[PDB]
Amino acid sequence: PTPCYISIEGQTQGLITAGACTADSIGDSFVEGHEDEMLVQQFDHVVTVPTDPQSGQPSGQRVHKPFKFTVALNKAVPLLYNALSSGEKLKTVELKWYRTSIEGKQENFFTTKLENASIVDIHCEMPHCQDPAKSDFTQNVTVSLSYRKITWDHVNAGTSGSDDWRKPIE
Amino acid sequence: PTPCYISIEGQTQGLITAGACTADSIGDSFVEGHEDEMLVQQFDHVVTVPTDPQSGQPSGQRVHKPFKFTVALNKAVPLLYNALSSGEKLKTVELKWYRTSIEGKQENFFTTKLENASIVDIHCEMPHCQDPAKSDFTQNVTVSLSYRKITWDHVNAGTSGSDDWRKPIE
Amino acid sequence: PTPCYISIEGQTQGLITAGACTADSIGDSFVEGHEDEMLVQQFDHVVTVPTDPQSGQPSGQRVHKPFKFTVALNKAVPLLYNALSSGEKLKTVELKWYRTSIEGKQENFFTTKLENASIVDIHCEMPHCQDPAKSDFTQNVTVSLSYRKITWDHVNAGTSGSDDWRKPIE
Amino acid sequence: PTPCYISIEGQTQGLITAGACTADSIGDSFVEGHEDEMLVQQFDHVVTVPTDPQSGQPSGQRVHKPFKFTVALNKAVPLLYNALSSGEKLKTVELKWYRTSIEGKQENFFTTKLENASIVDIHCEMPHCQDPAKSDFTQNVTVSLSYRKITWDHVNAGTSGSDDWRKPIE
Amino acid sequence: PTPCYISIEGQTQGLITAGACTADSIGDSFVEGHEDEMLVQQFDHVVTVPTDPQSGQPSGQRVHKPFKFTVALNKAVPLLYNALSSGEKLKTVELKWYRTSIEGKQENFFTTKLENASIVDIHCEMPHCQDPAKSDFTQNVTVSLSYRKITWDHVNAGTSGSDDWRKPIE
Amino acid sequence: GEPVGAIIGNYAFTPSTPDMKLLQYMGALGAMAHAPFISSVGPEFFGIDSFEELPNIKDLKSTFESP
Amino acid sequence: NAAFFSANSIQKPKVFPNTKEGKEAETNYKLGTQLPYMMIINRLAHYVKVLQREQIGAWKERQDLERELNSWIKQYVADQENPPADVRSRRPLRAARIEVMDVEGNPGWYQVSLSVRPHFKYMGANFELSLVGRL
Amino acid sequence: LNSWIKQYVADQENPPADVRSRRPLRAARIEVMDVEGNPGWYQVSLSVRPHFKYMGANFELSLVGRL
Amino acid sequence: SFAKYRWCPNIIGPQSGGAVEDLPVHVFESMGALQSKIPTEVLITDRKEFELAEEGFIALTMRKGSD
Repeated sequence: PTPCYISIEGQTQGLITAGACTADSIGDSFVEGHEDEMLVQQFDHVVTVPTDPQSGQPSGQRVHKPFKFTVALNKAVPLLYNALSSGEKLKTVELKWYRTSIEGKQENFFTTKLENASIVDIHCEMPHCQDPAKSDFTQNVTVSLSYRKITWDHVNAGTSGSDDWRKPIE
Repeated sequence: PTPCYISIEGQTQGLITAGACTADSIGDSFVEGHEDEMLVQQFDHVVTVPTDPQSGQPSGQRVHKPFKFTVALNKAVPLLYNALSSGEKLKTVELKWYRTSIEGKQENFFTTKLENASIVDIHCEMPHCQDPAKSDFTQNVTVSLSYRKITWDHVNAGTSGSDDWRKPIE
Repeated sequence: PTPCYISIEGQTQGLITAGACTADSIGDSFVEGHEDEMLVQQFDHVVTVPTDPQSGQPSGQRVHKPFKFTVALNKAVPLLYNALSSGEKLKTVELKWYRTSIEGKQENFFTTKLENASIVDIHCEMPHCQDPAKSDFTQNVTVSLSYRKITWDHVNAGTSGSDDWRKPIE
Repeated sequence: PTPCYISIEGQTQGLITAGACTADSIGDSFVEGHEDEMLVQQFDHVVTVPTDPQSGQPSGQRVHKPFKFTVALNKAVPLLYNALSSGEKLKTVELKWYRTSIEGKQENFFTTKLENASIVDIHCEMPHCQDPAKSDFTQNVTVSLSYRKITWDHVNAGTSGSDDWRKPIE
Repeated sequence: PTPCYISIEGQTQGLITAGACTADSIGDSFVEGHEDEMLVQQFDHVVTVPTDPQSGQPSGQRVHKPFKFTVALNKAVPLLYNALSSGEKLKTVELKWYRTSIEGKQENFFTTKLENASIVDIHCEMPHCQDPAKSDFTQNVTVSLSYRKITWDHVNAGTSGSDDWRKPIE
Repeated sequence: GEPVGAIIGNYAFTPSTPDMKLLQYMGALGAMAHAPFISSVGPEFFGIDSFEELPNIKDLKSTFESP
Repeated sequence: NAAFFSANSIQKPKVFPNTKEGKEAETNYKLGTQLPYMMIINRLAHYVKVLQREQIGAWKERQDLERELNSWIKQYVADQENPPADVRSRRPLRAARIEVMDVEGNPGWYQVSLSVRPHFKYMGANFELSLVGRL
Repeated sequence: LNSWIKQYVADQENPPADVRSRRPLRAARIEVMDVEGNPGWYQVSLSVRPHFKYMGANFELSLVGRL
Repeated sequence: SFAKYRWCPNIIGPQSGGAVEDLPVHVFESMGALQSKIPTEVLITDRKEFELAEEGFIALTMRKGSD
């Protein structure tokens, strides 16, 4: 799978990932043109709806389980440990799913934007240095995001979903 | 195992999967003739009945644990995140189990249709991009479905089961 | 346990539960064939007899503690808050205990009919929306019934008990 | 279960909940379109009728045990501690029970309006901050309401109950 | 939920909580800037009004059930066992409800000040040391407060309630 | 524009052809605008030519089954 | 003082044949002629003409058309056997069915069928007196 | 062109009332061809398709009596 | 319509962007009554506007009794 890109903008800390793919953040694995966007490796996201038994109807509104995106240690990680430990909301988070098209060029076929989105938890780990099976990995900083409003958006087919606590559907 | 196909029709959003196997949805892995049907990879579905101990009799009516079918990110996935987050029922979901017959042609030997069926949860994930064991995978969007009425139907032998909350057996 | 069904007929308000399992009352959890009968979830009913100490004999006639059956919010609940607040007697209440038989069909094995039966109290509540342990529940309207004459009736074995204030046993 | 909404209008304090779902009241959990209505989490309400033993007849008029609706700390809570401590009647309280319909939109299926309704008691509490089982909760302000006239009203089926001390049924 | 802060000032004992969050009171869990304010964990407070049955009117003035705030054992607890056992009134008690705002900073959104307020009872307990479910707790000193005059005050929306025995509303 | 509830006919209807042609063209008008046309019949409608002899009619069902 | 007793229009109740539907539709066609019941559906032709005139040009659906009418007329419907004397006249209907269909060929033209039902007033009885002597 | 006009295309049966008017199209086909003889001249065929508004219905009333 | 959605299909709605609001009115005395001068010079009916719609005209019906 191809890695995605996330651009986080905080309430008070401005654009958090501004510079999270320079040569100072991640060495020689930075990408030109994506200077304001982290490099997201793994992803996971659940949106449940409590339904009653012995029926099919939704017995309650949706419950957003958090984002789980994984980036390496870089410039934006000390900035994301103040959005976490102080409960600062983040004005936007624009994940962009890339894929390799037919003509041979990367393109975002799917973007999941995000409105006011605090960070629930951040799971910084490093695999065992003695272990040769996990030698290619560097670090794993899995930043979670609960969120008010999320907008899925498929670009190459124009569809767009949306959920919002602020404006539920009438 | 051979992949199945699912055609979802919503209450307000019409035919949801209309176009979920075009060239805009999934690139070059689309299939002609299945233009209205997603491509379902994995499947899982439990139907429990609470039975009492120290006996054998069913101590209560059946309890439908949800569908779990897995498709890639495509056109219908932002449409399925509004059936989820707003509790919209889906008028039908027609899974079709294919298999390779003796003469050499694909055929549905088993279809599990479905009446009014909300979405319980959707588990969008992407495997780790550094990991070479999971390089062939693209994404995994596991859409669940609680449901009012389900009708199993084996086509090549004509048998047909059915369950319904609306019309239990007298 | 399997849910029961109650058909209430008032003095002045006709058949109270006529339509309490349509699509307008309880959405998509209504049942065909039970269009005139609410869907009863929980049940509780005590019938005491005051007996003296240091003996075994009943020192007084029986004392009927009330019915307590629980239904969701539906069409018949505003009709049951006028049988309550005005003391209107209800001509009949026919609870029907279902169970799953051997051949696979629901059947009433036990019915507790009821003659003139006012409503003592109605306990409308809703569990906490923040709490995920009570997410499957919708509402709880526990309608009580004091009553003049009650007739238990086991159908599959033909036995029948009866109590009446109008005609005590000679 | 889905949260309800309550709009309180006092005798002298105007519309009490005018602004109890802005960004100043409850932070980022406010809802557009419900700017004049609190967000009600839990609910509880009993209406008893004293019936005599050894009979079934109601031996007395109904006795309204109070409303118990739970909201968080917001703008209207200091306004409800003057309706309490000075015995100010409230001209109306319009609870609105929402539920998720088939088409995917919230709708009030049941409203319990209310005429002149003082506040009996208000139970402001906060769960223990050390305790991780109650970390998702914020506060609990359970405002009670005794009341002169209450009118249940099911909207999707048109039924309507009513009780009034001012005009008992002839 | 976030812990609150209480600053108690006695009649004869000056500022009681002056120093109840130093390093001598509670070890390393003290907070700079809140040197004069205890750290309040749990909260509970009822204000009843006796209303008559078969009506809605308040049949009597309000009855203040006490505060119940819980702090650990610290410097101010031997000072609060002389306000208790000698009936000393406390000139003020300024509870301050904190919450985490959008920008990421703690702020009091709600303060409940208090005029002359004796202590009704103090419930000092310690959970069982053998029990591993209650290992994170230290102590629980639940100090109650009956009170003459209480003033609720929401800060971020400017509303303010008030009750007083000294000056009832004309 | 505010719609029309009913049409008050301040008329005295005969059973003749210039008054059954009008009501045929008022029933069709009343079925288009959804408003019933209310008017009155006269003394000469019942065939009495002077009105205070109406209770003297001993069979009014047979009067209406006249050619 | 004076009084009206029956506001029947000039239409005649057409005798339908003695089938199951014919004995039913005779009582159905009888309710059309009586004219207090026209005036509770003439208003359901004047409100609904005005209410669906503002909507032309909106962004609607068939499911949205079903909902803007069902949530509208169910403030006029009190589906209740014995409501009080004010609920009967503020809400003169008793049940209402709305079945929105389509028009093929030119899509987006909606043949809906509003089927209201009124309450029933008081007209005639028998009062067949006798004496029992003991009871 | 395809990555340009697909910010104006919401190929969706019932989007919200803001997605319909910010993205007024519904589907768009672009077929770029060539011109032979003078190479590098491009006969492309942008084929857009709109959403459809609300105009006229029938509302054929009746009574059922039971339903 | 362009200042709100940055497009223009929204021109044909009395509640959807074809409503010319805030017209001048002139309340004068009629033959006995107090009426208003119609801000468009005729009151276009719905059948007259539909007959203008088939014959290629953008007619403006006026909300009779207001501005």
